[PDB]
Amino acid sequence: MNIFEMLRIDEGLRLKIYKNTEGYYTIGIGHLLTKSPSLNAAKSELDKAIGRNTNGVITKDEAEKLFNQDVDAAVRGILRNAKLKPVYDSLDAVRRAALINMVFQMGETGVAGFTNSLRMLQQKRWDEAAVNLAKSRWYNQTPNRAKRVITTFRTGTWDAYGSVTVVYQNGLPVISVRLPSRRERCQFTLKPISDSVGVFLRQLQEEDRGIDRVAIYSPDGVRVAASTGIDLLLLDDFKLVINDLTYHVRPPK
Repeated sequence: MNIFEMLRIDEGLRLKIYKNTEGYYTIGIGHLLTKSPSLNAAKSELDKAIGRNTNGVITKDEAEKLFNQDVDAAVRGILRNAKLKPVYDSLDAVRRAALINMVFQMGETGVAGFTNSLRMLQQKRWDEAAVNLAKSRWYNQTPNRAKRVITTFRTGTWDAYGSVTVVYQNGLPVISVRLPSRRERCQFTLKPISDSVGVFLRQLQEEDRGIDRVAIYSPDGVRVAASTGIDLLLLDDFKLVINDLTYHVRPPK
């Protein structure tokens, strides 16, 4: 796990302008366009960002370029800020990623305003920082996101950011999945010649009653039909969305 994978889990991929949970126009991998309720303002910002007339639609490659630019802008925002830089410098790699995640989401200025939480992080008062961060407007607005980021600060581990992997055993694909109701993964063995996407998704839901939504998408963000054979699915990478989280899956061969 690293900052790039972490943010992709949090943000997913959308190639057309959409409204985020706060009602604001967004595209790509969490690229906020504007807080104004004007779709034409969103498109104008997008066209500047991409360098062409997009009409509200971009390619995966354009989304990824924008994402890399936004991660770089977040890190630069930290390093140039007198309140964020010494906190960042003091933190281990995992907690640094949590701070970058915050800055990516809410901007340099918003995060620099968390004076007390920043002091607590600087002083390695992790439980206190976690308690204090949860009292914020940020947490109130996007609590599932903020819980994951707070867990990362509290523990200095990737406990909130799991992974989905595929390994062949006895000639069959075994898919290990982070489910929302348990910390340790569960493994699913599938029959490629007869099981479908929909079969797999139904097994996930049978396993964890805390799953409210599950779906599979192509690497370009296009929904994969339930009838699709697992053999066909495993010919390429895919995304497995479980509740609010988007996991990238890389099958071997």
